Amino acid sequence: NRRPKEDAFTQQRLAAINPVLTPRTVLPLYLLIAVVFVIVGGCILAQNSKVDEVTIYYQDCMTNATSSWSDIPSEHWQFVFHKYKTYNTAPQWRFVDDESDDFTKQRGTCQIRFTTPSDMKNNVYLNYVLEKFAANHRRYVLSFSEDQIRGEDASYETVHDATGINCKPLSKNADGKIYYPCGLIANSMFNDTFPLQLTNVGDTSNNYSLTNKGINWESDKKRYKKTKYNYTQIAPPPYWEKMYPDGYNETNIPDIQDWEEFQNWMRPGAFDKITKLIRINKNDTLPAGEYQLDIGLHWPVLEFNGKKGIYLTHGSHLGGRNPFLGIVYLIGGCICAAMALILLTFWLFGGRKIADASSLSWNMK
Amino acid sequence: TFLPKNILFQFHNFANVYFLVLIILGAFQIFGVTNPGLSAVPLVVIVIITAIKDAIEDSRRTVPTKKSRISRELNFSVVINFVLLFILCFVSGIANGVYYDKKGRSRFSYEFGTIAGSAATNGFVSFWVAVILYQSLVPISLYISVEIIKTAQAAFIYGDVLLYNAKLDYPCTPKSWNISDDLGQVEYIFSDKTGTLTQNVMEFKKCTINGVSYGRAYTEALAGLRKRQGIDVETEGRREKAEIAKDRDTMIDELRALSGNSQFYPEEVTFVSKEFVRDLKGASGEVQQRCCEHFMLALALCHSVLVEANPDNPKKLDLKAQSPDEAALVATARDVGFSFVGKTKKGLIIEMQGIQKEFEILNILEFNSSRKRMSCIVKIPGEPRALLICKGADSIIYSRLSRQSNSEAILEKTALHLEQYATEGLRTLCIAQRELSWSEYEKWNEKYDIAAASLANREDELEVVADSIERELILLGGTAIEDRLQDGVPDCIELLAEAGIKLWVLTGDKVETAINIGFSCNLLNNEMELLVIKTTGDDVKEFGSEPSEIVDALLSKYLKEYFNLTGSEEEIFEAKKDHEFPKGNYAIVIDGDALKLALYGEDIRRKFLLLCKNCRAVLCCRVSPSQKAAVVKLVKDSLDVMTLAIGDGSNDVAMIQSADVGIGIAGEEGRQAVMCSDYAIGQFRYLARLVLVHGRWSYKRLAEMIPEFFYKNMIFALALFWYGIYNDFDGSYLYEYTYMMFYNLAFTSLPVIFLGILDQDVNDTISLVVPQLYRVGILRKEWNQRKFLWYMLDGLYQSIICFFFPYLVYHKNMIVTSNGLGLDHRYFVGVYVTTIAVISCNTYVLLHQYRWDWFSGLFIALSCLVVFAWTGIWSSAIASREFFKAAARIYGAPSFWAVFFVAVLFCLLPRFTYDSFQKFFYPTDVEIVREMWQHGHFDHYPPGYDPTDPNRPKVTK
Ligand SMILES: *[C@@H]1O[C@H](CO)[C@@H](O[C@@H]2O[C@H](CO)[C@@H](O[C@H]3O[C@H](CO)[C@@H](O)[C@H](O)[C@@H]3O)[C@H](O)[C@H]2NC(C)=O)[C@H](O)[C@H]1NC(C)=O
Ligand SMILES: *[C@@H]1O[C@H](CO)[C@@H](O[C@@H]2O[C@H](CO)[C@@H](O)[C@H](O)[C@H]2NC(C)=O)[C@H](O)[C@H]1NC(C)=O
Ligand SMILES: *[C@@H]1O[C@H](CO)[C@@H](O[C@@H]2O[C@H](CO)[C@@H](O)[C@H](O)[C@H]2NC(C)=O)[C@H](O)[C@H]1NC(C)=O
Ligand SMILES: *[C@@H]1O[C@H](CO)[C@@H](O)[C@H](O)[C@H]1NC(C)=O
Ligand SMILES: *[C@@H]1O[C@H](CO)[C@@H](O)[C@H](O)[C@H]1NC(C)=O
Ligand SMILES: [Mg+2]
Repeated sequence: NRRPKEDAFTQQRLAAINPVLTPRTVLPLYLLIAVVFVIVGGCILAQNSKVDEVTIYYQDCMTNATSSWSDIPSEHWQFVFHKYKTYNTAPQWRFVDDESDDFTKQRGTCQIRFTTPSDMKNNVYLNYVLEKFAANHRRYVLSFSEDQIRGEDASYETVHDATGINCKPLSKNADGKIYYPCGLIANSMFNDTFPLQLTNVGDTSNNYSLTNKGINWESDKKRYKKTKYNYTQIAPPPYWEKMYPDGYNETNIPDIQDWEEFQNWMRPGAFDKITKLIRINKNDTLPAGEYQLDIGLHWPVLEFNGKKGIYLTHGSHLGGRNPFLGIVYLIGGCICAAMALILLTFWLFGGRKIADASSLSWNMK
Repeated sequence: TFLPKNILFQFHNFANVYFLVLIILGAFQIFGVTNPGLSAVPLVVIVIITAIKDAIEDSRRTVPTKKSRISRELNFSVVINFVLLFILCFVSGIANGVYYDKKGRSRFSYEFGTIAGSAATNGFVSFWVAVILYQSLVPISLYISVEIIKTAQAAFIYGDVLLYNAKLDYPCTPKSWNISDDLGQVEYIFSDKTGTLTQNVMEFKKCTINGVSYGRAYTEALAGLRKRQGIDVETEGRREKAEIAKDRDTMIDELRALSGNSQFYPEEVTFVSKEFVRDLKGASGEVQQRCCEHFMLALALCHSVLVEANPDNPKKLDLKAQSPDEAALVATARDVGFSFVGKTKKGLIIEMQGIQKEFEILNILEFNSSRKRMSCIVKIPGEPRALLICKGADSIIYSRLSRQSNSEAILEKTALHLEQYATEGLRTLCIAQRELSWSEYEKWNEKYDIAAASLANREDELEVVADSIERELILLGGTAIEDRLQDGVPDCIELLAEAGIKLWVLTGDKVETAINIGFSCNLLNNEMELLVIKTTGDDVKEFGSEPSEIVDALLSKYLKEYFNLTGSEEEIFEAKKDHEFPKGNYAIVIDGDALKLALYGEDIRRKFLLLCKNCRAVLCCRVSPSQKAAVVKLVKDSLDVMTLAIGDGSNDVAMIQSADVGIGIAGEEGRQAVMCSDYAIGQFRYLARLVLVHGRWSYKRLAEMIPEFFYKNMIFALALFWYGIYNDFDGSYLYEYTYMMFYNLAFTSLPVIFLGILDQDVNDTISLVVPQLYRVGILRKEWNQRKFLWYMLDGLYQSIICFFFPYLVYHKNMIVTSNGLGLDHRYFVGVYVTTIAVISCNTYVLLHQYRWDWFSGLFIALSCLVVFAWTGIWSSAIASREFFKAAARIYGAPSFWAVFFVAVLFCLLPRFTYDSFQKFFYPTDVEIVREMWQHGHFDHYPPGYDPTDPNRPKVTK
């Protein structure tokens, strides 16, 4: 015959619940979410207030800093210490020009002294901070070569005529050599030289030491590899021609696997503010005191009104200091509570009967 | 026959050519920002799916096309969607040009870019890169999703078991798998009577033999007359049917006691005259006995039925006739004890009272639609004579009488019996004999032979000989056959009238018997006015002189008196907008000539349509197929409304094809009304279960499913637009390409498809118990364009949230990790945004589902988990270039989960708060019914409960 198969699925009689939301059921959920979100928001905000930070913008060093120590203008630094809400103690800086270098646009050394009145746990991060550097534009972000990154000796056609991800504008030099790190991304790397330690001004016997081994995810060493090129087929990018004035000979080819500032740079920041770890310390607390940082100015930003700076923190579990998560958890819990109160008011004032057939749209009229 | 036609029919849309342009722009005119080899996966997969599904469609069609109203609204929705996408791309291009205008930036230094004079050129390139950027804002899976949903709904309509009629072995086979939702907005039903509402098997009920009217029965037209008068038809009928059942039992007992019949079967006996079964023996004597036996002999001989052995038992016969009334007559004459068996070379064989006897049929003047009669000359051996027996209409016979050989004493009482039968609602016949002596028969036979020897349209000479010979007749009496309603037709009609559906019954029967059968069917009930447009003499002589103006006057009066408006174009335009069930309980009754003269002229058509806009019930009497098609098209074309037309036969096929939904009533033989239809049900009863349950379901399912889609994709798409603000609308992607393809392929598709397939606001039992829930589908509240606009506004707001919450967690110092390492690549903010958007969309779909069944819940959970698992699986593979460990670095950050949970809360709080405010202080009828269901008001009804089944137990209230 043709009798349709009696089956809980084909007859649309699946096992199910039919949730009708009566105030006795919804209002408890509103109150529950309000309570838990207010608690979590207060916890996040309280745990976040304990986060102290130091931000210093040193892009104005080559012109504002002098040869003798001087206070940093109030526009360039931001201190946030939670034990001392009223601690200005402005930092100082001093410029040490370098007439030997013929790159008059950015050269010398900026020396910054800052006074931290409290410690910095034991895991201290020193990032740099670029502002108004557009690293998210269509052609820029696609301008590298995942064949060179992975270490292949890709020829000019694999490097130039590959698909969407290809270093087109900086594929080749005049002499006929492929740029080893090719593309606008690897070529425009950040160039300031950061110190391997924070000089202690008071007691110069205990210097706070920093490192550059551990500033990038370890897993990234599975994607970057030591090249297999031959030092005769490759030449530095057009902007690395002060670091390699003679080109790549048998020793100076940069191993990009153990070079984590490169690996941090090859991850183009999504937005206009860029914050990349450059120094770390995982062992010692940073005791209160007056410390000195010597940065070697190499990277020009005043051409496009950009900014460069240092950002020193211990951080948190939610990252740096950002009151957004706690603020928004509090607002969410309080909006849930307010709406529960409004619904309960309108219910205890003008609440209809629940299962009243007399209210149906046809039984009414 | 598959590849060319299918690929062309697929690319004949706008979304498909748009995506093909995108493929060609990514591959042939590649600017440098695309993964082309894989960006062609959505197009090719949807093309292959549509090709397979349409191959199955054409295969089902092999072993005209209609489109629902939802489809045209869907076209308008897609147009508005494209308008939004164009506005987005326009703003992207304009802002990128205004940006490239600036003369000092990071690019002149580090990007090796120059000032391309007349920055409009880079603006143009940016417009055409944003056209490809905002892919997901093109609704491309929308049409294949709607097709999958409609096919699944039609498969459910097919495989439903409460629609399969076991007697016919015929489930409700759909012939159009894309109008399920049109089934849910039916506002008018046009139904032929004779074959649809009444089982087209005529049963012999009464007969007036020699002025003695034998027969007792309770007909539905008699019950309707009693109901309209006011007598308690329930008790009246209970008493009458009990009495007649006892009488039938005793009648069969007396019949068995009379004589031994070999071809007697009590199950198909329908003559219920105890008076006849008692008078056949001795009650009136010998003359009435002879009259009855002659009536039976003539009834069992004058026919054209061909008999064959019953497949169950070869001794039983099947009585295969062409017309049902002749079959009924021969069957009742056999069951009374005058059986007819076999058909030899000369005449036929009658078993009378148990003995065989043969006859000699000479000339069968067969039945013709223009002759309205069937005559036959048999040879009676004994010195054989001729017997010319003719069966026809009452007026047909009364026109051909003899000037002397009429009793005029039996004639008056037989005419009274015939009029009483016509009033009680039966089809009457008339039977007349002629005895021909040997000499006169020889003369007439030679004349008939020499007349039939004339070829070249022998029909004319044949009819003139018939006129000359059949002018003198001796009538014996009349018969009466009955057409019973189908099981559950009154219940189905009251259900469809409670639902708010206006019902039209197109009859071929007289006006008064049609009104009686309507009162019996509950089409008309008491406390319901009957606006009659009969063109009888009483109204003719009072209104006018000629028809076609009496009907106009009557329409004007029945308008101006029982409402306050007149027939006008502005009133038509006004009533076009309202769909409310009418109040006042009025009904129309109209004759064939009145319907013709109301369809003739334009102003009269306008008046008739405005009068039938109200008046939930309309009866039309003695109509033609052309008139059926005309009334259906008048109600549909003007007064744009959704119409169903249910029928059988070969005129209701023209009635069916000219209607939004066409339902064919399947007979034991596949018919034209079944074939050239949209659905095909066994009995009219099933129409209730279909139209309500599935209709409504489908309609709601699609309604709520379509804006859902138009919202879900929007979220994702618009997030890219927002990242445009922070990358200067330059065209870099915030999402990975696998994200951008799978958000529509796998991440958010099954939730909305299962919402459209499996959702149920209330189960079928409540759907059939509270039929008024249909009224919303009649009023077109569940699917407007305002609903789609509100869903798109909600999608815009939720996209704002899903982007700017991760952005705001970054914006302060771009450090969101616990170990100070970097997550600032834009693919990682894209993972943030994508996870928030997917979970928000799926929880939105879940909150807007009415019934949380385990299939839908499992697949919503699986869509969310598959987002997480795809991130985890694509990262852990080195083939993801800049996306290497997005999983292990993002899903391990408490910042991620903090933003995730609070952003899902902020996306779902406005809509859930509004839904709560609604369900509390302005609840709809389905919410009130779901509360009454939770409190347990519908616990006594069994799970599968059809209130239109006679073999069902009644409930408390
Ligand atoms: C550190 O990175 C700096 C950022 O790119 C880089 O600056 C670039 O230096 C090159 C030369 O080394 C300049 O190239 C052009 O300089 C002038 C001006 O056009 C021309 O006369 C030269 O022939 C050459 O074409 C780049 O203009 C300059 N980039 C910017 C944005 O100013 C430093 O060189 C790097 N220094 C070290 C020590 O690594
Ligand atoms: C801490 O750092 C300071 C950085 O200057 C070191 O001081 C220098 O020590 C070298 C010895 O090789 C001298 O030649 C320099 O003149 C010193 N510079 C200054 C500014 O004093 C100091 O040695 C470090 N502390 C320890 C314990 O090594
Ligand atoms: C923290 O202590 C660890 C372990 O003592 C230091 O890691 C070693 O550093 C030395 C140089 O100082 C290297 O030669 C070793 O290869 C490192 N080993 C490992 C396993 O990392 C780390 O340098 C110390 N950090 C600071 C800021 O001094
Ligand atoms: C530091 O820069 C500000 C801003 O240009 C300027 O007003 C001020 O004089 C500068 N100070 C020195 C010492 O150059
Ligand atoms: C390799 O190149 C570097 C470039 O700075 C140079 O200092 C070094 O002496 C070179 N080595 C040899 C062996 O030439
Ligand atoms: Mg019919």
